[PDB]
Amino acid sequence: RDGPLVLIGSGLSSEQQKMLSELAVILKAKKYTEFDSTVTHVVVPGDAVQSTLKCMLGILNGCWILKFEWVKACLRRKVCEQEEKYEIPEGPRRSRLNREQLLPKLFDGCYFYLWGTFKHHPKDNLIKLVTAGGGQILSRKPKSDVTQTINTVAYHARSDQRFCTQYIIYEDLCNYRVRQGKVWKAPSSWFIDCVMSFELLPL
Repeated sequence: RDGPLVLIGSGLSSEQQKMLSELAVILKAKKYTEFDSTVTHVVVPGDAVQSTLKCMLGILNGCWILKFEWVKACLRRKVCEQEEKYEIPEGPRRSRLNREQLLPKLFDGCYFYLWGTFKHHPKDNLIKLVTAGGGQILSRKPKSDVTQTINTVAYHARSDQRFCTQYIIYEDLCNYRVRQGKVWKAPSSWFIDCVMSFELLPL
């Protein structure tokens, strides 16, 4: 049997947030305001999925990512309603079936060096996401000592990305030869897009 649900809201209204907490006590579960691996459900306000850290952490966690009409229906009925109808399609579903099937994490076998400055999605956010996605953080800019001898494969790679698993992530002007050796150059937008689609996208 399942543990009690652990819910969280992302980009929710103030009313929607009151409504959500009213469900938690009714469904006899916790509601959180900060994301944790124990979170079962992430509720978004609309239908589009949000590029917030919580929604992203939830996708990598294989959580239900559901429209707010789910909470409405739950309060309306005072039951846990079945989630699929409210699930946000594409990446979140993909990720949840990956979790349910015990398949490896999105960035499994991959390594990431975060180069330069990050405004849009800060650096600490990126670190959290590489770690939540089963990826590893390179503390040094990859050149050719450890670089060739890294011999992992990436499950979610289609592709040279299967076995060239190291990434220099940038936001700033990075002129270039997208791959040199086992190391790719990729903008953070590519990384974010991977997470939102639950996909190791081609470069």
